[PDB]
Amino acid sequence: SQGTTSEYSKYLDSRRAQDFVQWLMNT
Repeated sequence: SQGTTSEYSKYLDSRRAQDFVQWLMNT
C-alpha cells in the first residue's frame, strides 16, 4: 500500500517496513 504521509511512515520505519518488504517480495 502507498498510504498517506504519517500513515506510511510506520511501514517506512523499523519492524513494519521489514514486513512490508517481505510482503512486497513474496507478491
